Amino acid sequence: MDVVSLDKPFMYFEEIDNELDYEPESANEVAKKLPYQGQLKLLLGELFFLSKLQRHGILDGATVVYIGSAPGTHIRYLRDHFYNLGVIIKWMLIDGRHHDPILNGLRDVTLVTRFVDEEYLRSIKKQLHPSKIILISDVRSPSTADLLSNYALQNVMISILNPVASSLKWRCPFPDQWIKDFYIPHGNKMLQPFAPSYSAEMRLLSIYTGENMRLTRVTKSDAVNYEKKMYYLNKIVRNKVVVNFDYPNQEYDYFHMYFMLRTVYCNKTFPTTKAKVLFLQQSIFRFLNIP
Amino acid sequence: MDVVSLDKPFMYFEEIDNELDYEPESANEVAKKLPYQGQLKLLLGELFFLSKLQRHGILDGATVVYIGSAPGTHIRYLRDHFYNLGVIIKWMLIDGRHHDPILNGLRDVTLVTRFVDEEYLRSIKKQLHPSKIILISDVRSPSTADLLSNYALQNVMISILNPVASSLKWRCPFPDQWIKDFYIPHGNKMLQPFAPSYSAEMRLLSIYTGENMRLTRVTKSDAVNYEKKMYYLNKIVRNKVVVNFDYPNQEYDYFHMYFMLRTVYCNKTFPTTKAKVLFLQQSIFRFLNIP
Ligand SMILES: Nc1ncnc2c1ncn2[C@@H]1O[C@H](CSCC[C@H](N)C(=O)O)[C@@H](O)[C@H]1O
Ligand SMILES: Nc1ncnc2c1ncn2[C@@H]1O[C@H](CSCC[C@H](N)C(=O)O)[C@@H](O)[C@H]1O
Repeated sequence: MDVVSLDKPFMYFEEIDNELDYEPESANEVAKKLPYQGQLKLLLGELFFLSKLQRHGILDGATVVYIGSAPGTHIRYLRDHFYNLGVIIKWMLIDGRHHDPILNGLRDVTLVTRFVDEEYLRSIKKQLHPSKIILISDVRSPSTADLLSNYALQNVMISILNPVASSLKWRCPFPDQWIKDFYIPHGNKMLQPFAPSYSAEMRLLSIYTGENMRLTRVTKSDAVNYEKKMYYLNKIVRNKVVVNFDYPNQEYDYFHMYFMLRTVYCNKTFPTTKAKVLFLQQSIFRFLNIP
Repeated sequence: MDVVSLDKPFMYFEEIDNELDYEPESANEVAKKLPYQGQLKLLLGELFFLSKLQRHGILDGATVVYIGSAPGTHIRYLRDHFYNLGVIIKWMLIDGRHHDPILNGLRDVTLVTRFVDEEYLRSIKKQLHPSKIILISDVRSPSTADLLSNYALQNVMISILNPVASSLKWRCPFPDQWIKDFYIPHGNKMLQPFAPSYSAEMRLLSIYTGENMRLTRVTKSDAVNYEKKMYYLNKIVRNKVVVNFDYPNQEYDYFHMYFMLRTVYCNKTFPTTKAKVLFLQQSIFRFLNIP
């Protein structure tokens, strides 16, 4: 068995302290081990992000504009969680695909069947006015050409919507398929437990102070680094059994999940962080129908 | 006579401490009092900007990419000034219009007859590589639609060229002709002596540290402010005779010119800042054929 003792898990990209040459043979390995693992991946990251905003006092009273939300099954859990905590939030879920019917019938959640373009963003901005906007983007087109186009749309989302905070899908194109250098908003590169086995995707979390917008250039050399750091994390780290982690499941991803979940606010009072987390995890898995 | 005593002049937009309701009748007033005043305006601002870069040690060894350079008569003075100071610089002047023949025959200056588009910027970036680039933009299309398009081109200039510093033409569209909010690079809003009588134009000076690019949103309310602060500066301030300014010319613009020129480096040693400035001004006016 592949055992190890860890203090904490890697929460952000910058923490990854080692790298490995990407082995293309990894692409043929099993990408997922849990049913609805993708909803789980999204749920934890977004619970993590939104709890932070709550902590900074910027969630309550906001309208969460989630673009690329469908099916959005896990979103029903997020909505219930904050709704039950007394946080006042309006959700606007926009995708050209259809949402899970469990999202219907909630006055606080508006489902829109539209593929957004810059012009549409302008109209919803004029229509949301003057509410404070929290943007979450998970739009998906593959090619580096597709990615760049997505990143370009996401930056137009921030410039038109002018949100107070944002969570953006972020996977750097592969160096061997480099097309051109580009800019992404500055933010924390949140790592994702339960991402596919060899995924290099993270979520870019940003909070917007002032009227400034800070971007950061991404070059092919950055792309080489992303590839090697993420390959190391996936191949080595995520394959560790954290034996000094006293928890029903000691696999790295649960250890990593524990650290995100410990930051979540509950109404119920618990005697230990461990009890809260077990509770939140049980709750999350039951909701998603994960054994 | 309209007299006053001033400590220093307003060097940056942010210093303007008062405002006036823009009077549209000002548009019918004499825009210029000196021959070749526009070359003078550009020369001082660019001498000011480039001297700063020299002071920060980032001029020497750079390639100055000046887009919207034609005719560029005053540019010959700038080139000679740094060339004679021993600073090593290559100039690349690009405009679809023709340059003043005084710019020909200098190995350190390349004249290009091309209207730049994003693609061309990409090719000159690949061709300048790996030199450090200093961008100066003075491109001109009028309409707010024209302006926005210019500002959009200028931001693509910075993103593709990825310069170490930049001077950009910057005049905020009028609030009554607002089309949409937009982003300009963050920088110092350098005020311009000898600008037309009621011009609201300034130069955006920026130095790029790290791989980050900071932008700033400009709204209609910002546009209202720009209009009133600049109107106050033009109507009131620029019309003052700074009587406690002991100089052959005490008009505000010469007082303002003095402060930019005092920052310029000369080979000749002078006993007072006043002697250096008189010298630089005499020199500049002789070069431009201004009496
Ligand atoms: N312009 C656009 N506007 C809206 N959604 C878009 C988009 N382009 C692609 N997408 C959407 O991006 C999605 C990526 S899959 C998103 C999964 C979703 N976040 C979840 O919680 O289940 C797809 O549903 C796709 O239709
Ligand atoms: N895409 C573009 N590329 C190059 N120059 C451009 C441009 N669009 C407009 N311009 C140029 O912008 C100029 C504005 S006038 C510039 C004056 C010049 N800076 C001087 O020192 O004399 C015009 O010569 C015009 O042809």
